[PDB]
Amino acid sequence: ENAAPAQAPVSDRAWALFRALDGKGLVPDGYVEGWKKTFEEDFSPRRGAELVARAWTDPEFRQLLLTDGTAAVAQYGYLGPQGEYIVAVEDTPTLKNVIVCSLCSCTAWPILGLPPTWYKSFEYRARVVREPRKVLSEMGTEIASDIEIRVYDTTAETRYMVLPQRPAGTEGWSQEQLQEIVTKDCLIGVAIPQVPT
Amino acid sequence: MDGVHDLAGVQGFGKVPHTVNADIGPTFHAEWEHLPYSLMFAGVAELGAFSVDEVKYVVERMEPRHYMMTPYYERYVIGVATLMVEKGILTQDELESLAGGPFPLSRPSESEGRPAPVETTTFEVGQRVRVRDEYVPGHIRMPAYCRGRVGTISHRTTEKWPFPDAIGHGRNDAGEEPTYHVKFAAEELFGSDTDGGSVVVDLFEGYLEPAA
Ligand SMILES: [Cl-]
Ligand SMILES: [Cl-]
Ligand SMILES: [Fe+3]
Ligand SMILES: [Mg+2]
Repeated sequence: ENAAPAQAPVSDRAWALFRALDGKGLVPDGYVEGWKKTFEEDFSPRRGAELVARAWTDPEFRQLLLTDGTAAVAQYGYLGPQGEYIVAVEDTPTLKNVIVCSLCSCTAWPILGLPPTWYKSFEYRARVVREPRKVLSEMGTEIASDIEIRVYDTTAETRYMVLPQRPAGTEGWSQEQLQEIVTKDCLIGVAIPQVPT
Repeated sequence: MDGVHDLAGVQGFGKVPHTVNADIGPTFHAEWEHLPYSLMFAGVAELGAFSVDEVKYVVERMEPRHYMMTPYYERYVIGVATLMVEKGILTQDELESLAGGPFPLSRPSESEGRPAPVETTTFEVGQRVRVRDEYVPGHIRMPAYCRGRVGTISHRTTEKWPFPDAIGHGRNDAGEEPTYHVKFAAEELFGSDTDGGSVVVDLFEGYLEPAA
């Protein structure tokens, strides 16, 4: 009762799916290898970090990013699959934003990178919408009681990025310096950018 | 579909398996893991055989215990394989022959889907809306925690998309609708049993109605 079904090893199943389609001429030459390269090298949270650093140092761009995220991202050429309609959400001294896909995994791939395993976990998908404060605490991020937490559930085609607050101690940093502290988890919203001593 | 995939609000899970900024390792942790997404895109863009919506739904159609014990990328191997069989592109026999063993698929759909609603309302930022108190056995992009609940519009998209409940079943009558960022107070969704502030759900126009 309740037992798993018999299954061939997953690698064998996945490659069987490839070979069945490839052997019918349905998969162009180099196709999956091209996607692998896009997913590994192009889709990256370094892009979202570039956008945050620009916003932090350019009020005009900040305004654009917050009002028409698609247009702002397009300036950099970073629209793409799973990242065609972008909304950036602003953290403030009284608001912390956090993103999830409770139904599956949806993520702004081109600017955040493909989601990490933990983001797709049942634990995150079930819990962050109901107890985000405790989830973030457990993960290492304490959000004070004076701060409303707002969870965006990625249920349609909007693809989100968080614009975190800029920490003290970074005044006058270059865009490159600022980018370094905007991590993937800052863009998802579970982390706050950290400044070293 | 009120499946086990509709996890938001479920209680009893443990810690999220991450601490902030920890090493997540490479993008792909096994040499096959780029295949499900790549082959999904082959199906959508190259073959024209199915939509991304149909992929979301076929994963929802995994047998529930099977869903719960299957790693993420494997669910999409299963789902894309299933669609290829259902669409007549591949056979389960050839998949199992190539795999050298069993390759169970998602279960058949129990709904033909439904059309884009004929009667909907264009909402404005600041307006109060209720999520329609409806039950859809097939695909729907409405997590049950918001069914029947009231919130306020934060955004109306400037683009429109096919209605999931139709295109997720390969129907011809998905039309197009904008979606709305609907902000709900945490207490509206979970009463006293929440530690959050607000939750914003991105809801197709056809899931919404004016609040009373
Ligand atoms: Cl209560
Ligand atoms: Cl209506
Ligand atoms: Fe998702
Ligand atoms: Mg349910």
